[PDB]
Amino acid sequence: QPKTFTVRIVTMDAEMEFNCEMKWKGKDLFDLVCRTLGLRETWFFGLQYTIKDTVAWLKMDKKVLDHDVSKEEPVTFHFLAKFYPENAEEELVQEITQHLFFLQVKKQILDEKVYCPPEASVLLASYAVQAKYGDYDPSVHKRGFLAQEELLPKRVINLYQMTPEMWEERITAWYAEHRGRARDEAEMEYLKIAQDLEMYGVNYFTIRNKKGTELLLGVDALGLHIYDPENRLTPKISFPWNEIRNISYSDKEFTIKPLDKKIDVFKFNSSKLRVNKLILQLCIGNHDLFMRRRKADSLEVQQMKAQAREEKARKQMERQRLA
Repeated sequence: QPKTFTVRIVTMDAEMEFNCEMKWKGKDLFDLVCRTLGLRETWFFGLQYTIKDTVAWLKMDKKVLDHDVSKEEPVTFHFLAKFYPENAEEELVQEITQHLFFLQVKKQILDEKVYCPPEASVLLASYAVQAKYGDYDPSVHKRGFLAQEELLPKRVINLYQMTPEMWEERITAWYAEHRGRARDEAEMEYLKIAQDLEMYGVNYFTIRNKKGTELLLGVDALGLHIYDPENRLTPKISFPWNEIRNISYSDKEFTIKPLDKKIDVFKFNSSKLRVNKLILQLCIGNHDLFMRRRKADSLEVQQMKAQAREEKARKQMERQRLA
């Protein structure tokens, strides 16, 4: 007989309970979760618990129990995108994948984790209700239907010169134009707009230089960024993954070694053995996807993009040759 314990897996819309074996590893669990979800573009996600201070990602090598995760049943893990694509419309094939990104980012926008200007958030909110509510209908969708709904982040609505349900018009004006858009199509549209945001998909970290000046570290799909803590939108310097050769780390200091030794050598301190772990994990991660993007698609990927090419034209031929 196989002995086991229970776990809860929360997604941006679901919550699952599972029977993870005692001696099971991070990978074993993860995969179980990816399968029941029907998600195969796994490389973007990972499961995450949280102590209270530094947060963590389930390691595919260690036993799920060995991770210093709160052991009270049901053990909780949040299924989330750890990595972000440089171009969603080209890198997210599965609607499932797209969906999980759509909802996650939406929350990041709404809770103001990622800065979004007024006009944009309005456009965004307009795509969100097209996915949720479907095509517009002046009759069914009477004024006020978007009263209390959490559509724009709390900062733009507090842009005083405009009133609560006035915003409802601004959004309803766009939504009207979205007629004919599929739930998943509207979600992708939301993403296109989102990719472009200055704070989109960037991991922020607190680090300081060898002289003691407080800076900000940015780890993302594009490279390694050094920011002025008073400006999260625009980096002072940027180190693309293809421009860097190596990233050493001794004691408590990272030392970005750029290729072209004729250029430079940057360095910075940060002390928290866990964050410094996160930073590293994230580095190799973004480093490979970045590289894989540049190169030819793996059979695993090229097959997916094909399935989509065939199950799109299919829906298209059986729609025309059926009317």
